[PDB]
Amino acid sequence: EKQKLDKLKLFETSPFDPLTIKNNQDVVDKLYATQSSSIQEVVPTKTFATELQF
Amino acid sequence: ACRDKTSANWRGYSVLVSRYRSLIPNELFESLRNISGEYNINPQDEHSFF
Amino acid sequence: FALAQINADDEFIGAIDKESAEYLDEYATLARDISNSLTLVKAAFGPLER
Amino acid sequence: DVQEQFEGYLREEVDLLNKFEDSHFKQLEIFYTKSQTDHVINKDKLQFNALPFHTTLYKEINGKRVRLGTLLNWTKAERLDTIRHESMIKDERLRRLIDFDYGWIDYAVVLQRYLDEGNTIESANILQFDGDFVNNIKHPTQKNNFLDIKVIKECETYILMKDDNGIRDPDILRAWELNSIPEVIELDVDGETKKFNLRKEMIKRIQDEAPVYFFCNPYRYAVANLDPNIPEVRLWLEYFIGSEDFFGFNGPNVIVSKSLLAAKRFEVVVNHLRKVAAFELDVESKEVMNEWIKYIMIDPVYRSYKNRGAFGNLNQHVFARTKSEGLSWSLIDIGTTNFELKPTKKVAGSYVNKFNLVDDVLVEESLKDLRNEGLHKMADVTRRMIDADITPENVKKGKLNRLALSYCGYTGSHSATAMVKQFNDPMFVDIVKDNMRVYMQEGLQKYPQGSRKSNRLDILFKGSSTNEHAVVNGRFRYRSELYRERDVNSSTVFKTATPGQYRVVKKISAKLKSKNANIVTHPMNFINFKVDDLDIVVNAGSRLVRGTRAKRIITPNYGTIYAASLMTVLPAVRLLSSRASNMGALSTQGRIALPHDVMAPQLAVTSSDDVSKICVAKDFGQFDTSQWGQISKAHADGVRSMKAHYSMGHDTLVDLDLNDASFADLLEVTAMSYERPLKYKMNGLVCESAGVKSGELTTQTRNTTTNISHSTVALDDYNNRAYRLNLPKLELVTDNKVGDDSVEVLRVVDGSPLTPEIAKLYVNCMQDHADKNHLEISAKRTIVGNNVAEHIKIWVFKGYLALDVFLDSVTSEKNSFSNLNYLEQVNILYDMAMTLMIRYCSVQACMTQFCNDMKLLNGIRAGNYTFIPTPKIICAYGTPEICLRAPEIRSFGRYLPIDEDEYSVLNDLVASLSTNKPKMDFVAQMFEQNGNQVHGIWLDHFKRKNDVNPDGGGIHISEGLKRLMPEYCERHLNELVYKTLDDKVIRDYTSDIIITNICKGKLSKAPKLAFFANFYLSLTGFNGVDSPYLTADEGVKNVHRVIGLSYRNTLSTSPTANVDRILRNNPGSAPAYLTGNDILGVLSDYPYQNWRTVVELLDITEPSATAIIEVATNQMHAYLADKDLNTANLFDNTSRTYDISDRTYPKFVNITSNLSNSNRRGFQLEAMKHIIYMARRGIATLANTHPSKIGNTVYYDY
Amino acid sequence: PVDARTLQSATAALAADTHVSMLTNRLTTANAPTVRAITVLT
Amino acid sequence: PVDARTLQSATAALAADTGQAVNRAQHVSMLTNRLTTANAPTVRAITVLT
Amino acid sequence: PVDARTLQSATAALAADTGQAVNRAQHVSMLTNRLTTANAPTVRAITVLT
Repeated sequence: EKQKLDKLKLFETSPFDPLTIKNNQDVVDKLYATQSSSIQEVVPTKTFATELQF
Repeated sequence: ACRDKTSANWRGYSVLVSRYRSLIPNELFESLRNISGEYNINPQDEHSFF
Repeated sequence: FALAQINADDEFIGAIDKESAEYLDEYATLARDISNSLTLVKAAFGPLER
Repeated sequence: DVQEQFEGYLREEVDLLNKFEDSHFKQLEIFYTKSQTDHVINKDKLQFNALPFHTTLYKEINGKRVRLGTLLNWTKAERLDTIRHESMIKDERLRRLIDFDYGWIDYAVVLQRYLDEGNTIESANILQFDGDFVNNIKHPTQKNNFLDIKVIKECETYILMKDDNGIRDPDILRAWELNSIPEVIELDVDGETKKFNLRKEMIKRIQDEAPVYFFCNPYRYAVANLDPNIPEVRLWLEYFIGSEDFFGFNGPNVIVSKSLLAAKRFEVVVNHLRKVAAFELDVESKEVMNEWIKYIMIDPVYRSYKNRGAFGNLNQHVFARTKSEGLSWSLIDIGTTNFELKPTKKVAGSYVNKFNLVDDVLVEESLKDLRNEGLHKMADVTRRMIDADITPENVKKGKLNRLALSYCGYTGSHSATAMVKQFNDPMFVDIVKDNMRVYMQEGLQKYPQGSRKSNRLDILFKGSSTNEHAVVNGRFRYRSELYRERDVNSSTVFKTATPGQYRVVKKISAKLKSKNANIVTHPMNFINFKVDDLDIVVNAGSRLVRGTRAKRIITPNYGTIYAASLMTVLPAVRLLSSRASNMGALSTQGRIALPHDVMAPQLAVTSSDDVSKICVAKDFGQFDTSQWGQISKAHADGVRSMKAHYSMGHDTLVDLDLNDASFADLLEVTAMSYERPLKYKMNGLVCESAGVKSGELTTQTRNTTTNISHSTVALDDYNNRAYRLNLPKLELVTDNKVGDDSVEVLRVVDGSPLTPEIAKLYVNCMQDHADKNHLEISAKRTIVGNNVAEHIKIWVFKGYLALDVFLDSVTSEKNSFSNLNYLEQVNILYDMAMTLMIRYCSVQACMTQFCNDMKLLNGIRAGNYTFIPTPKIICAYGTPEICLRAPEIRSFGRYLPIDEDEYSVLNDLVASLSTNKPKMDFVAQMFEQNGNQVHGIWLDHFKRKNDVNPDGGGIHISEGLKRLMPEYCERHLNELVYKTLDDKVIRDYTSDIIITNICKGKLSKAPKLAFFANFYLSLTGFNGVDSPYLTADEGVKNVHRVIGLSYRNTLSTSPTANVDRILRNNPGSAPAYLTGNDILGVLSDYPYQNWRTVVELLDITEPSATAIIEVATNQMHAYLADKDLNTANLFDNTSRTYDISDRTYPKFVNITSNLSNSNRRGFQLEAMKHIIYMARRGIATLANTHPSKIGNTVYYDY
Repeated sequence: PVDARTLQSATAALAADTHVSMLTNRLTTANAPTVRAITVLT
Repeated sequence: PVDARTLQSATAALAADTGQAVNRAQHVSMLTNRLTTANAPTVRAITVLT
Repeated sequence: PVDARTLQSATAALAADTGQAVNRAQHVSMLTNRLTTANAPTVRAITVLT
């Protein structure tokens, strides 16, 4: 019974929902690795992007 | 781009019109009119052709 | 935003025509029922006192 | 409190899953002995030996163990003598069964228990040879002018033709005792010919006519289901062990002992058992099926062929006079594509006004024939059902006759005889010519890319029966640590340096016969055309059908003619196939899936107070003879009429180059192919056709044009007669015309009710113009009415639907079931069960059938070991994730409350069950051994044209992009050729890899799920309308009542099909080899921000590029959802009948967050899954992305 | 007698001249003799 | 009866006239995300009655 | 006969001037989406006839 309560409290402990989490993760995933070295020198890293958006 | 394309490729179309105009006589030049309306162009073809 | 035009199919015209006949039968029947009830009240009941 | 009920239902689902898996293991505990050891996949260490005969493979994770499956080591077969052995078998009857083939051993000992129960079976009479057959063999030759038949030329085979001194229906194979004349003299022109009648009739006919290909091992199935105490099983045993009628299977073929068609009795009895169990037939139906199984056990196939005609005539008129009111639908908007089924009140008493032609004389004649055969009860029940009311039991009793016909299975006539039977008005020709001309004009206007010479190569690539093909020869070698020391022989398996590892080689030499491989390897055959190619012969194919319908013959066109047809006739077919919304019913596209939508006008007409509307159904048979001659030339002239619009042309046919020939020459060659007779060969018989020729991509157009002309002339003639003698006239409302089957609705102009005089006059067709035989056959073929209609095996009656019954999974053509991998077999069984549930089968019966089908699956066999995985792989990702009580909803197993560790291990198991390494290795070795196989024309044609740097912007070029990029195309092309070739060795290698990886403890890591969200439900109201599917299960009808029914306009389209349409509509914009699947995959690999750059590296011109980008942007959810599952064998009909589209999303899904379109649609389908699961029980719910009560104090809204 | 080929040829010719399914499908020659009777009388 | 027209033709113009981004959040997304045609017949019946 | 030159160069010039983006909805996309050259030869003939 505690697992259901924990899952429910997860909804209120943060302003995000799994739909929005997936939407946000669809933007920064594989973005940094795909670009060239020169462009990589002038774009944020994936961990940096996750820190900013979360 | 449309003005640039026409200003470059008009000479070829000018010769092509001249070749086919030589086939028709003057009476057909003065009389033939578009009536059936079968030769209509969709708007997609106008902007894609130019 | 998504307003759709109206197509008057032949079946729809027939559907309204059947409804037109039904409404007349309903209007005639209701008027007779009203008229009968008005006559019943006059003879069955009178004025009410306190 | 709906959420709590949903959670409880999911918990019940988990309980049912556990019970089902436990039952599967218990049942497998009897076929092989009790499991002897529990082998832990990772913790324990075993060296692949000293493992017992039966072992339970478990996996340990987070202090808990899960049950992966069972391993069987066939070296330690001694344990199997504990349950089955020759020592226990004692009765003299089963010794011969043991000696014939050991596979029956299990069943044998089971039978002995029945024999030790004291009950003994009695022998049955086997029907003997009827001598008149000897007069029915004809050996044609040039001396007799090939028996004066035009189609037959150069025949070296016997023909079974009807004769006065011969038995009726000579072609159909009869069950006969094998002690019939080994050698019989034949009276040919010389009279000295001798034919080994026994040899041919025993070898050729037992395989061509009556194939039996069980989905599982027939011995295992007989042990599992064929319980001796069942009366039908006892009756078959009387025919099986009594009189000593034996049969067996070797490889793919069947070997008989004393009686012909022995295996057909097995097929018939197992079909009886399964069909009776599935249909849940009432006691009266059980009695009539007892009668039928008794009547047709003598001859499994021929009796059905006798009663085909009577059964068809009786079934045509089922429910003709029904007093029941039935359903009701509105006729509003009936003449447009946007028609939908909507309820509308009808006044009672319309039954007397309705009328359907019955042709009673034929009905009584069929009844008398049925009595003569002895099928009295079936005749009586059919006669009752003719005039009975509407009820699911009543309609099952009506379709029970087709249920009876479905008993034989795959049966066909003699191949050569079938060939000879099948092969052998100016106003009409004018009308058909005009229709063909208008179709050709519309097709050429819609898709004109064929005429241009540049697009020809691309169209040819995108679009057989070619004489010459290339051959690949080589040896495929791989290392197996799975065999034994004894098996080592110098031919195949070699003992290597490693003590336990061997090297197995398999010698292959095969021809790349597929169309694509031949196109890439040998394009000169397809491109260059000589006149003589109109005279060469091409091999024909034969397809048997389920039931007792005539065998189908497929006659592909030659490669050059095929290319011409692709250039010229293909646009017309494509335009015919495309029907869209906002179009009139009597339009070119409108005139010519989901049964309710396609038959919607008829479904509305048959349930309506209006009596002016009539339904007329026409079926045309043996019209190839009518197709011969004038109308073939009319089609040719209709095709020729388009040559006036293309300048360059020649007077007569000449040899041409496809990419240089003017369109007039291609049109003329297509006309010649249409009108000239074409020669085809099979089994040493060659025949010529001047009619439809059964040429692919062309039959539909010609047949529907002929049917349209027929309908037009018939309606005009009826109007003329109605003017001559005063009668109300008719007017065509809508029509549907597929193949040779047509159904149209005609409205009386003045609104007078339909009269039997009107129906009789319309049926009479060409009166006083043709012979009375035409009138009689027209009366027998067509039907006209207001109550019942039929079209493509769909039976509509008073606003209700009925599907067909000839569909099962036990016996299949070409035994292809036994070739596919485990997951493909599971998918095939699941799909067949689903399509069954929509028609006559409930969840209880269909699910029991599905579980029994699962319990008998062969399992992964490699070397001398066998793996039977857990049955809980259904809910796992990769297989259709299903809950047992709601099987229609795919990919619903994720939401079930399975333990996280258990679900993870199951996902890894199912992921490891399928691998792609063997195919890559096979292709690589074939390339290294045989070299390049692509022609130089395709090498030079596929070159970079967009003038873009291959390096790109310096971005990371993944493996797929390098595969599909033009500069590396050649190698990629070769792979395609080698992906064409299919052989045993790839799947044996796959099984070996699976076994080694499983036992060694290596589980493939399952891919992540694209979409997953828990949706919380609340109550709401109903939206749908009651289901016309009366026979369907209660859950599906409840779903139809809650959500609604779908339609072809509103049906969603797969993204791959959309990308394919975009690529095909704009040839030359993208390379021809590129398919929608590859582009979609490579886009799904990269982030969308760089997607444009990607389409620049694939050399995609702008018109295709922008559309592909838009499709990927809006429809990536569909590709990501089905990325890990091969949906080639999944046609979810029941899932498609539901209305899951934009029309029902707002009423059932509430998403407030701001998301992209693809993610939004994916989450909408996720919510729809919960909605459908709840609605299966008649409760309409609304899904939300947030709980209503997070805390005991707080309550949430919106 | 009324010949249906003339109607088909006329529809085919006008279809190429100008979609025309707005009226082309609705054309039926069922009541030709009656209208001809009225034309002569008028 | 009414004609059947896909909302994409009208939504494409609305997206182009404004600025629609698959990543940004704007007011135009709020209007378009809740475009429903499910209750069209009821509203159509309301319009006639008014 | 006509020459066969890919319009990728013209599209890139048009794309750069309009600043076309994959993730937005602009009017340049609607022009770019439907550049069909399938019906080009018929329009070419019409041009000469005029």
